[PDB]
Amino acid sequence: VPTARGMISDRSGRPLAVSVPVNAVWADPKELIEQGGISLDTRWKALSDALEIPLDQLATRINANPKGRFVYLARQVNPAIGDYIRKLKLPGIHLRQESRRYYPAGQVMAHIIGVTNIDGQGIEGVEKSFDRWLTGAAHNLVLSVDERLQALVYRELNNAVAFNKAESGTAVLVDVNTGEVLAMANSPSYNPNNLTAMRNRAITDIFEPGSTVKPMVVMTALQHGVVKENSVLNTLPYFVNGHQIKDVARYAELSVTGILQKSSNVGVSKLALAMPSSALVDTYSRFGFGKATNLGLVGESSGLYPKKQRWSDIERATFSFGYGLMVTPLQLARVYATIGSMGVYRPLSITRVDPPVAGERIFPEPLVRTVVHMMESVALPGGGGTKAAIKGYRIAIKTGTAKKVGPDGKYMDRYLAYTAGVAPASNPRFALVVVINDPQAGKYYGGAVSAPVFGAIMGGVLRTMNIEPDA
Ligand SMILES: *C(=O)[C@@H](NC(=O)[C@@H](C(=O)O)c1ccccc1)[C@@H]1N[C@@H](C(=O)O)C(C)(C)S1
Repeated sequence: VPTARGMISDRSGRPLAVSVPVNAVWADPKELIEQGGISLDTRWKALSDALEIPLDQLATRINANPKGRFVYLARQVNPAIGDYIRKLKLPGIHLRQESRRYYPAGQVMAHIIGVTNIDGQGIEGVEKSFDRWLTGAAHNLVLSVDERLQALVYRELNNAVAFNKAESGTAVLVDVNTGEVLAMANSPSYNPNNLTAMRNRAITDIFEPGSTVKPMVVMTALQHGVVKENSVLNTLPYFVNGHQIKDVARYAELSVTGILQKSSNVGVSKLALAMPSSALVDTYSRFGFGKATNLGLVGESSGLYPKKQRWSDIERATFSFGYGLMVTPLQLARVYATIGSMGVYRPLSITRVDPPVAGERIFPEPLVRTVVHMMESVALPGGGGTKAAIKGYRIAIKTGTAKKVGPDGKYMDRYLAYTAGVAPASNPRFALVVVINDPQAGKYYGGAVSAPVFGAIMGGVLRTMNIEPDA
């Protein structure tokens, strides 16, 4: 007896979850199979044709849960069809009027909203997370998400995940000033409306962040007076505990700007090791690695973050290019939302907030702005994320290509294609993260696979949200 629930809408009042009164068709599979099941009787073919579901499909549906007391055949059917199925007098076949939890945004919001079980209780996402609030007593819900921006985000992600024959992808878009989650999409998705991964990868996948950490390494080293903006480091291959740190793009020297521009592993390893192990552990913590995101969603992880007090020199180095910790995509979005605010760590929410929103200062504004300005180099010529460049706007991004660690702690030649960043870089409004998990179609670098998807998404965002261009 599934009854009407409160309405879930986006930040502007666009419906995403609506309770609609319908006549639905269900089978009592136990009662159906005892009463002779799907026999040679011609009324069964009359049902199939009327439901537009061939017999094989219909037999499968009922044989799945043989002693079950409920399986949907149609969530929705017009009186005409519903009256004709009733008049067939098929034992185990039932019409009943109910409320259909209908999702007008479909597979696009699926992971955020979730679905309900047969009885009508939320079992995933917001639908579960706010189930009591919604059920009646019964309350409408106004999410922080924007349907136009979720549509743009998901469409660019889904496409790119298909083109690159990737295991999955996730894109998170965060308001720099409010901490609101404007978009949160995953590919692959599912259709929550039909009879037919369902976990929100953005809060459940925990990944090694890889080279996306490097903007925080540069920040720490500046504060610790280890280097100055215009400093130049020897970036030649060298040894750390008998392991070789070498760069992909071979460069003899590199400025601090150059280290983020070229993505220098040697560069950031030398910055880490000119400081105590605790420094990068404090800054990543300050930026919210190893900390709950607190959105109340089911399976929401805080990842794995080191609390060891005695690091090896190779561990310190690998931590400077994002190995030794596991973070959710949402956790990474908040890092870039904090970079974007120029060092103001704000809490996340999936519900519309009344601005302003208080934040905690973790780095001094001009320190962060200098490093944001350095990050403009990555999408400018000479940089590794030029493919993310947006016409008429300045952007502060960092690419990443993380080696994927296996069940047994050992690294595979399978990759997480990363692009994270902030825009416009004059006055950031939007933090965006894009991770493609295990691209298998040829190119695998973040700069080659995720950079372009970042560009496409951030472009539409800036234009949808009517943001004054930047150069
Ligand atoms: C950060 O992600 C860096 N990548 C690596 O450390 C490196 C590795 O983990 O062994 C690597 C992975 C894949 C191919 C080559 C090397 C640096 N930044 C990356 C990026 O921004 O795309 C690279 C690949 C340029 S190196």
